[PDB]
Amino acid sequence: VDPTHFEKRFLKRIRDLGEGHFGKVELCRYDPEGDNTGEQVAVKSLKPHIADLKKEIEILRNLYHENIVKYKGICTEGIKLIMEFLPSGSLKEYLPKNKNKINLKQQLKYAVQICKGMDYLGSRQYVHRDLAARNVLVESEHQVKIGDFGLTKAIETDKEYYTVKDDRDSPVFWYAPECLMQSKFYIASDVWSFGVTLHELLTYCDSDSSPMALFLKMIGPTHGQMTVTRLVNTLKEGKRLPCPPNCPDEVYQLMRKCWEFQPSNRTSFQNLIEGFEALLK
Amino acid sequence: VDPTHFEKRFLKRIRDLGEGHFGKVELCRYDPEGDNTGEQVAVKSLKPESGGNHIADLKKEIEILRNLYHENIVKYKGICTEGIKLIMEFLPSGSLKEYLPKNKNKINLKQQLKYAVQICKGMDYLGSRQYVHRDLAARNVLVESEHQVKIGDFGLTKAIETDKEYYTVKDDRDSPVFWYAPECLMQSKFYIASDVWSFGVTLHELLTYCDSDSSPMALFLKMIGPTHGQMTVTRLVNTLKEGKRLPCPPNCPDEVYQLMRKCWEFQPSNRTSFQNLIEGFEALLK
Ligand SMILES: N#CC[C@]1(n2cc(C(N)=O)c(NC(=O)C3CC3)n2)CCN(Cc2ccc(-c3ccccc3)cc2)C[C@H]1F
Ligand SMILES: N#CC[C@]1(n2cc(C(N)=O)c(NC(=O)C3CC3)n2)CCN(Cc2ccc(-c3ccccc3)cc2)C[C@H]1F
Repeated sequence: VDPTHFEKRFLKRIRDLGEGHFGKVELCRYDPEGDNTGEQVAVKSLKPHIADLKKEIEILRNLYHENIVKYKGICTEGIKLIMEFLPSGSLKEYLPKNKNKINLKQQLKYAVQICKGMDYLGSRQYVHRDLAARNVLVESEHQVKIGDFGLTKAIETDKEYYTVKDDRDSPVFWYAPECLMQSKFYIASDVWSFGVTLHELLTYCDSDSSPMALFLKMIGPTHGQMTVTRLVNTLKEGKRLPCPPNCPDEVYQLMRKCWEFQPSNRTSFQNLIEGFEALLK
Repeated sequence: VDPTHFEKRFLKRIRDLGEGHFGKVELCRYDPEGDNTGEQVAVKSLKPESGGNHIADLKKEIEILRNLYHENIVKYKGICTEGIKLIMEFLPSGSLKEYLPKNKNKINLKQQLKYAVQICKGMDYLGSRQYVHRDLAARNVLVESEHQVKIGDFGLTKAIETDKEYYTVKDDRDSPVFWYAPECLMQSKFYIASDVWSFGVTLHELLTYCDSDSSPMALFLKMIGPTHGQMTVTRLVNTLKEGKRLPCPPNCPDEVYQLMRKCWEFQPSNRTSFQNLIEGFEALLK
């Protein structure tokens, strides 16, 4: 028996956790004993792309970090990715419900954990391209994990970026200028996405203060197919998301270094970890 | 009796000529005698909707066209008030988009260059009156006769303020991005030289007899990708930055293609003028 092989006949659907256009993530029970005592797992599968999900599987099987969601295995007929289930869900779900428990100190410790997960990923020569609050899972009050790698790409040795073609469905309000303007993704482009994710965490992921809501207030909600060129315009003019309410100026200044127009300027994840760790002393 | 006053009770709707998000142009017969001998007219009006004010903009459109008089600009006839309507002459040949694909055998390069000249004289007259058109495309160039075209729609036209070089726009929902200059796509600024860039695209259309498989949209999408959705425009700006342009139309002589390329200099300041284009074409026609 291979402990990473899940047989389809024992993988019982409970409900949907999420979807995109091409597939979904379901809560299942792997129940070989047929008595409802089996472990709960999160199962990623395609709608009736296959190559890309195989690639995603091979990336996560080989990532080992306490701030990256655990790979458990595969179900093969078509293929399914089996992951650990984190019943608290994402920061987008958990923060609005737990404001009274989660103070600034705990927000700064989630930020450090996200930076350590991201720095580990970058050390393996990967660019995530989708870092947002909806992709950061809560293991417990004290610990978060990056929970999805559906857009993750390898940077070739000697090169600094990966160029993307499949850019329909881009999370434009989290993207660095070089990503919007030229579809180039650097480690520095995840640093920019981390700054937006930090902004979300410090707003307790409220909908009315989302990066999208706030950017649309800046450029206009009408606009349509001109939305991204107007966004690049306002980033060009030097404008950024505003300081979250109640956020100390020195936390805001670490955030702002994620958002230097030029990738080569921007802070590293290691510098961010040292900046936050200084504020927690 | 005001001859520019059309009474609703005599304005008989025939069919739709065109539609936009907020309004339409319709073929009507103005038939006061009630025996179907009255004149056919093209009638611009708003869909019942309206709001962010379509009505104010349509009344501005009417005041712009009422006061334009040029043989290469469609004729104002009047208004109908009831939700106002803009009454214009009807040109049964329609736009270059309808007429050229049906008349390839009759319209040779000499006739194409004469049409180019007549659009440029129309446009030069509009720029002389301090207006920026912002929608110059073959679908907006009407055919009077095999020998004469007229600019037939002014729905986006704007006044450049005195002492100013451009107009900046805010409602850019529904922009004809494949006809737009870099300064238009990047910063929603519209110069006289922006209408020169749109003219170049319009010339390309005329030289391809408006075939749909050779349209500016069809050919740009083949360069950048028919995919892309919301990223289409930033990919287009990228393509233009890198110096790529619509290719020479089949059978187009290089000397005509060179006049078209001077329309498409990246900086507005480096583009040819309408009076330069007229001179260029007239040199080729001698
Ligand atoms: N991260 C995170 C968030 C997700 N998550 C994961 C868990 C978990 N492991 O416990 C979870 N836990 C809950 O919610 C607990 C409160 C109940 N949530 C995982 C992502 N999906 C979105 C999505 C869906 C499909 C595809 C896809 C599939 C195939 C091809 C191409 C794309 C991409 C992304 C959303 C969430 F399911
Ligand atoms: N030019 C030109 C082309 C048009 N045209 C005009 C004629 C004509 N005069 O004979 C015509 N003649 C034919 O076709 C002859 C073959 C049968 N065609 C005029 C433009 N519309 C498009 C359109 C429609 C509404 C609005 C609008 C309205 C209100 C608010 C906001 C927008 C904007 C643009 C398309 C054509 F009707």
